[PDB]
Formats: sequence, structure tokens, C-alpha cells
Amino acid sequence: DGPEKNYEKTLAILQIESEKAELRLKEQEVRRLMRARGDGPWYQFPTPEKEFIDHSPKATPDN
Amino acid sequence: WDKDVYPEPPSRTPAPSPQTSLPNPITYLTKAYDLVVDWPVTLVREFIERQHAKNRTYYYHRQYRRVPDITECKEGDVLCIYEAEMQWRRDFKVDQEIMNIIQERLKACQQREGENYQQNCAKELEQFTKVTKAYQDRYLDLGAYYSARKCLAKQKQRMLEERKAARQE
Repeated sequence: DGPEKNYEKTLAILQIESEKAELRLKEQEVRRLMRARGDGPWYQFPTPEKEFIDHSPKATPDN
Repeated sequence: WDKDVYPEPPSRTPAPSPQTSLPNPITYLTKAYDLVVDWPVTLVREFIERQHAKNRTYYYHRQYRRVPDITECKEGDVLCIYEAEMQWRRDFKVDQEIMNIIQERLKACQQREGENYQQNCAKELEQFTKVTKAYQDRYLDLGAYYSARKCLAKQKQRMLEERKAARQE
């Protein structure tokens, strides 16, 4: 075919793998921040359920 | 072939100037060699030349156009760095072939001047030493993993040394 094919295919492969590197490191820092502080969707550890509390009138006022 | 790249002084030969009334076996053997070997061989090559000229074909050189060098390239951009390293490696191979050409010139001059060579073969000698020193200040103390970045670091260290030198009044 020629040299242009190899050259430009190499360029494509290079941008692909560079972007992958970028995203892997980004994922590392993202997981770090999400775990150190639960601001994000991940590492949101469970809490007690709210809907199983009874809010009705009790037997004593100062419940 | 191209006598500006590969120069050759003209082969000035003295006239025979014989003294004997006797024969030289060189010349008559040359006549025989010519009319035996050179004539059919020239016939064959003329045949082959005209058969080339029947169906002539051409080829080209692939001029490679310049590209943003690595000094105009960002740390991390692998595409620009790839293109720059490629054009550097291209220039590198070309520089080796230049050095080969100049060494060839030097050897041919040494042979034609022969015995009296260390007075009239100094032109090619200096033309070899200069380009040698260039190669040495350009490609020498690298290793197998030479690259544009390594040559650039070398150049930069050397320019720093030169700046520190010319600092002195």
C-alpha cells in the first residue's frame, strides 16, 4: 500500500493509547477523592433506613 | 558519476615516448583484448540499451517535506513527538551517508595522490575532520536509544557550557 498507511495508523494508535493513559490516571485520582470524601456516587456506604421509623403518636409525649 | 559530488581530477597521462627499437607486449595484447572482448560486450550492451529505450520507465526520489521540530512540541503530545522523532531519524541516516561520502572522497584522494598524499590531500582531510567534529558535537555520546530529545539535551548542555565560557570577559 505505502508509507502513509503505516504512519497515520501509528498516529491513530498513539492517540488511542495516550487517551487511555490519561483516563486511567484520571480514574485513579477520582476513586481517591470519592473514597476520601463521599461526595460522589461511588463508595457511598449504607446508612440506616429512614422509612421504617414510626412517626405516629406514641404512648408518652416525650418519645 | 556526478563529478561535483564525487570529484575526480583529469587523468592526464604522459605520451608514450619510447626509446627501444623493440616491441611492448602490453599494447598488442590491448588491441587483441579490445577486438575480442570489448566489441561483443559493447554489442550486447547496445542491444540491451536499445531494448531499454523501447520501453523506458522512470522513478522518483520522494521529497519529504519538513515538519514541526521537537522544540515546537509539547511534553506528552505523542503524535507531534512521533513525527518529529521520525524526521530526526531521517536526517540522522542522511548524516551517516554524508559522512560515508566524505570518507570515500578521502580514500580516493589518498589513492590517486598515492605517495605524495600528505601535502595535496589536506583539503579532503579537513573536510573530513570538520564534519567529524560536527557529528561528534551532534550524535556521539548518545547510545542505542538515540532520539531527538537526547540530541536536544546534548545541544542544550553544550550551549550552556558555551554561555558560561563567553561569560568570561
